[PDB]
Amino acid sequence: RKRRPQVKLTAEKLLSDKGLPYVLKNAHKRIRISSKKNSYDNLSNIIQFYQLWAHELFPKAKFKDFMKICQTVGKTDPVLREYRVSLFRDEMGM
Amino acid sequence: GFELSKLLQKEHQMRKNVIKHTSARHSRFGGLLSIQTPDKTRLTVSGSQALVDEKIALQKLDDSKKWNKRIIKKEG
Amino acid sequence: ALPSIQLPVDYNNLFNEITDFLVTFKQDTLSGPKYMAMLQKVANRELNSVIIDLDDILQYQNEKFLQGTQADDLVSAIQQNANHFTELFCRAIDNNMPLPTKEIDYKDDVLDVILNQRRLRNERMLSDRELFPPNLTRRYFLYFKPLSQNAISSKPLSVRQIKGDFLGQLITVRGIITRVSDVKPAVEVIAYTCDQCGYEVFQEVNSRTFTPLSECTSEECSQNQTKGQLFMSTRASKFSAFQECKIQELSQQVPVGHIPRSLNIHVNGTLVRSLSPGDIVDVTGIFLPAPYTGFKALKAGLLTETYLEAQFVRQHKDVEERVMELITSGDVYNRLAKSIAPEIY
DNA sequence: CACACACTCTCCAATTCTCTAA
DNA sequence: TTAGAGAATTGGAGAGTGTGTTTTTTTTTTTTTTTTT
Ligand SMILES: [Zn+2]
Repeated sequence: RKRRPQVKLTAEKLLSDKGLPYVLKNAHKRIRISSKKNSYDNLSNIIQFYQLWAHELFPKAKFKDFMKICQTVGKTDPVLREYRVSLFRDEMGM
Repeated sequence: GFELSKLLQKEHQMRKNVIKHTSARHSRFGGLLSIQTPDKTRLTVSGSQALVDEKIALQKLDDSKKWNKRIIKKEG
Repeated sequence: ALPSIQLPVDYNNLFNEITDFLVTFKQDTLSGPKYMAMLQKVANRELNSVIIDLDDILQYQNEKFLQGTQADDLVSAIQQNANHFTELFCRAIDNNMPLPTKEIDYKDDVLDVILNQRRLRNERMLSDRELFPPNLTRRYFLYFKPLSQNAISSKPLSVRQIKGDFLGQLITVRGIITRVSDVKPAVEVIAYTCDQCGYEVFQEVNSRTFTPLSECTSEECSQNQTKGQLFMSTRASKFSAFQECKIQELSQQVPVGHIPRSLNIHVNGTLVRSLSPGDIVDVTGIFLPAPYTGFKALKAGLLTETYLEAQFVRQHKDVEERVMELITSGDVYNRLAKSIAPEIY
């Protein structure tokens, strides 16, 4: 009957288990900065982790595109706001 | 002529960077890379340049994506 | 359009007779089971083709009739329609093939890696807090060897005796091999890699031509609505050696005032390069139509061209001591000369 | 004939624009 | 001033229409001109 609805980023995907919680678990281990490298290699070490994780969550879209989409969703969704403030409230509590 | 020369040295430096990104053998030579990733799983990318340069491999893996987000753009 | 009919055949019976034959049968009358021992050579990679002697299946049916259990006339099925039984015997073999007993050096092969990564990806996906076409993994070629005289596969035919009524049957053909192709790879299973989803998909080919896939259909590509691109990889494809030959009837067989007619023989797999031009040979094979495909199929009409799939080949035609057996008779020069063309006096 | 490619037509929903009240 | 509800425009799915495709090509006879027979 219909055309298939478009797959699109939303908190029900972006908040889900391999998702922001996967970043909070793995990134502090996998992303390493030093003045012993040039700035361009440090930037590449940051960007690798997020590029592979963005490919795992939403393989449809390029990395710059995924960033523009995350900006619009974090600006609009109240549940995503509630999750982010909840993370900061934990660090303030400690 | 000095002004032309300086500009040709800048275009030469750009083409040197393009040559450093280009195939050292022909278009059909066909070498194929698999990238292991966390969750112990594979992607695949073509071309001899991607085998040696991890950064080029990931750039090529993004370049091939067939989606684009629609852009938005703008009297006598 | 598509009616249906009651044929006196049941491939569920005959599949059970075939698997019951393969596991049971031993030619112990030559004094473990013959085809099991053969399949061990296949599983150890010491062997690359399985020859099924139709003359054995008689001894199977004879033993079963002597035990009073009516085996379902299997030779009269596989002479009468041999083509379909190449599929049934491969299914019956794969269901019964023993695990290897010699080391293979497994990781030297590509498909052992590809299919393992495909296995593990399915487990790590399906944790979630056929698998692929079996022809891809058949490392062996099946062939039938016909009845010796002891029945239509026994009687060798001249090329003109092969009427259209023989299509699908196992036949034996007598003639000269008049010309032979160089050996080329035919595809059987084409492996593609999706660029974006990193997932392997297989097309199986059963015609003179095929159409490539191009657009990904892996679960994880279509579920993510990602328009993945498929690229063909010859490294993971399965090919078979293909060689086309032409056979002509012998001068003795041609009736008075006619011209020597010919057939195309297709030889596939390990049986390749067993034929050479100017051989007089009996080729036994499965007689078939080669259906035109695409636009030519429409305009050619019902007039099917035809070929023979080779199955087995019969050519029509001590050293270090025998030179002493000459020398020790003596006068070798004059006797060797007198032995050049002895019919000329 | 029929089955792929080339190319146009049409509808539907997805995204962004614009206005209102919290 | 932020943020959320309602209005308009664009993308592309997918349905629909239309077109081209087999394909060969040496062989064998008959002739007319050059030259090597
Ligand atoms: Zn894919």
